[PDB]
Amino acid sequence: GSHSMRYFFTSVSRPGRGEPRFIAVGYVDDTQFVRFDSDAASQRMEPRAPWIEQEGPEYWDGETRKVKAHSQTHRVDLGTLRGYYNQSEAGSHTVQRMYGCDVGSDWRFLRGYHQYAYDGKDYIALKEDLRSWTAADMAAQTTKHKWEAAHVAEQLRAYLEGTCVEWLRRYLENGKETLQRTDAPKTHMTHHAVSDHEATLRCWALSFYPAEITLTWQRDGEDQTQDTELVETRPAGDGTFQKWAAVVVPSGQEQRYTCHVQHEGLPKPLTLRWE
Amino acid sequence: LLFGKPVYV
Amino acid sequence: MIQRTPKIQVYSRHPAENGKSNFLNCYVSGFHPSDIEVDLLKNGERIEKVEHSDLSFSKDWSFYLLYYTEFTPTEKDEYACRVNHVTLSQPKIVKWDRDM
Amino acid sequence: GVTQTPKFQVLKTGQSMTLQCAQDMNHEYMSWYRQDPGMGLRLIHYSVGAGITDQGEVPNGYNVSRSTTEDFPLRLLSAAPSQTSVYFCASRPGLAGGRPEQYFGPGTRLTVTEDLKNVFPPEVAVFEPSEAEISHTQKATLVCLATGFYPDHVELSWWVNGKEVHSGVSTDPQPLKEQPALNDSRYALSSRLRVSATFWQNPRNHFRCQVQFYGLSENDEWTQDRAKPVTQIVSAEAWGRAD
Amino acid sequence: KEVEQNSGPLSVPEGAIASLNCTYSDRGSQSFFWYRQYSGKSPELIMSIYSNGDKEDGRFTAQLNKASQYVSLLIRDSQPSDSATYLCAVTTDSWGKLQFGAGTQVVVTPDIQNPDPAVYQLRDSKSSDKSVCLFTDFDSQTNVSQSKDSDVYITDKTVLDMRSMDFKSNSAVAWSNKSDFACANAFNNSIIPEDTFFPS
Repeated sequence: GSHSMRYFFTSVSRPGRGEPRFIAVGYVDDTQFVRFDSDAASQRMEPRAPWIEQEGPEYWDGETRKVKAHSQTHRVDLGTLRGYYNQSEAGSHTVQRMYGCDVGSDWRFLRGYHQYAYDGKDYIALKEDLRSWTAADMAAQTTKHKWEAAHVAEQLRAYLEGTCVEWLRRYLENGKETLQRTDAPKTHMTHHAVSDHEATLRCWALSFYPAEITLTWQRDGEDQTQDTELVETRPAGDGTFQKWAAVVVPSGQEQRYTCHVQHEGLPKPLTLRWE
Repeated sequence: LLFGKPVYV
Repeated sequence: MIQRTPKIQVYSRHPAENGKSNFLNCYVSGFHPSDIEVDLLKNGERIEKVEHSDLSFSKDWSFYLLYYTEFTPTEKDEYACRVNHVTLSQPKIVKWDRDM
Repeated sequence: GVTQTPKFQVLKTGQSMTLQCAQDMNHEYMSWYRQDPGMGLRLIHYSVGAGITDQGEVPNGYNVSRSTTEDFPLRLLSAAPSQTSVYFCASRPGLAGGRPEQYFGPGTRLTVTEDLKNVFPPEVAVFEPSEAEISHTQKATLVCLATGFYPDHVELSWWVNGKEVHSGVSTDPQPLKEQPALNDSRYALSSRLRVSATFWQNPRNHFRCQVQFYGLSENDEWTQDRAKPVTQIVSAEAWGRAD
Repeated sequence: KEVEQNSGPLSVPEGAIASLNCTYSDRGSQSFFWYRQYSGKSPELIMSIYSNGDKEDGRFTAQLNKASQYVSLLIRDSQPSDSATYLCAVTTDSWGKLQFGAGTQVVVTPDIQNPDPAVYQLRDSKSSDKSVCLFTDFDSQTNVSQSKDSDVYITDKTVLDMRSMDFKSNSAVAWSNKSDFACANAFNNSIIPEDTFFPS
């Protein structure tokens, strides 16, 4: 089906305390495969999935070299942005970049992205046509000019439509067993009363991959999501994910309160009634 | 595989 | 600048059974900035052998991070996650509840 | 773009020399290459930003620094005959902006010799069109012979009536060894200038072949009883024959 | 060999296609360049290619195939001023060495319509100690050969483009110091056409 590769980079300044912390992470769908952390032992790009370990030493040197180039740009960016916004040297600030590409079921290019943030809000972004930029404010307008004269969108479009998809396809065949598996959720339903006036009903989806899932509650046909407590999908730690949905329910209608589960590892979607 | 031309903001 | 408080979930990798080896998870997510102190506690005492995932972020640029330890749950042993962040006036203690 | 200095150099074994390289474009990444006939471009030293340098594949005998982003000098402390090459400075943005391309400097031909009494200026002669060529082709080829020079550091030009010409001229691409067996062999170069016969037969026009030599400087010392083979211009001429 | 190029030299006549090929070894290469270097000067950048497929600009078309690791340069409708050596250049990143091939030299032959090959004797203007034989107007298939011993200095064939009556001509010069040497005895060991004019 549809597949994606993203890289995520975070760089945080440490005023009075030397170089910024730099963390880069690579994913294919919801599966991590590479990391770099500037506080770690190796000082290299490191594998995080078994199917990427089979790359030879030139991959490992190149990626290490390039992630070092990235740390540097972000290092200088923290200094540059602090200048653009006239902030003091006393505070810590955060730079974030995310880039990558989506492919469809036939594995051809669908979409490419390259987003940049300062202090947790949008700074500059590559538009969907991979030709043009959205700048968040007047300070980011300076970067936009700088990158138009550096032909950055042209350089990124070449990567996002070529290299990025070429390399994702390589990862998806190398990682076939892992990356093209689909884990259906092991489902499960629990009752917890409070004081014999109400009852919480909790629907569970455990052990699923990929992370995308929909849980909806429903009072016999019409959906009851004006009561539902829905936690964030959380990692189990073994490559799979967990999520739960709950309604506070009067003592009698638990028969006619149904829980609806949607995940792509299921052929037909699941219905859960309390029994 | 990472992008090869990151450029300063 | 953006500040966001972390959401915290304490839970186990597999369904809990006393005397059976498992993993205890503390998932912190939705936070900004990334500076965060997280510890797993057993009966008040700090656990040393805790691993964490590499720092990543979601669509809204907020960070998430999993902290984990191998453990063997019993009836009497209490487990918790202790979290500190700029957005908190004192640190947060969230106790492990097995039905969650 | 990239400028480098000087264009030509003679040194004896042991002398020191610096090659300048300057760059206009805020490029972080500058590099030094040597080019040789047997083995293309070879990287000597490089630098991915101010303050900061590291070695290429042939760093030996070469010494480099980078206190400013604009400049990247390459120093030889003690010259050896194996450092006889064409050297190219190059620069490239790195992490900086502008066009994502590497550009080259125009080059320095350097020759290193054991004895600098090997340095000789060229002898220059203009030969005159064959009357058999004039009668058969209606065209008149003048050839010029620059002979006897070392090192091969010349620029040849033709100047009819006082202004330099381009349209008739075929110059040789590279000079030729007169004794192609010795390390310090002297060189020769030939050029052609073809005008029509009804322009050569005009007695008013003066044809001049001009060879520029790069040799010793003012501050080099000369003990031989020859004439000191400095940088100079050597010319030969012919007038249009009234026939 | 990190970057491998096409052998050389390449003779093509004016008007024809010069096709250049290049091979690299690093899978993770992301940037591909063609440089042009005329003899005695510096490499000049002429094409950049970044994506698979063709990139046309003027008379140059580049082609890149990253699966077979192949970079290509076509020169449509060649001219004598395309005569140069052409360098292929490949890199992976911001900080990676730009890897140069050894270059392929392209020689663009002038069309001469109807050649009359001829060896003419030249005497000097002032007072030189030799003479010269000029072999001129000859065929583009005609190769001149090497020096005889350490006496007979023979130059390579070169092209002049008289911007006059649109005349192009190949020429080469041989000379010797001592005169046990005529124009007949200058190109004895050279593949010279049998209808070559020998006047004196």
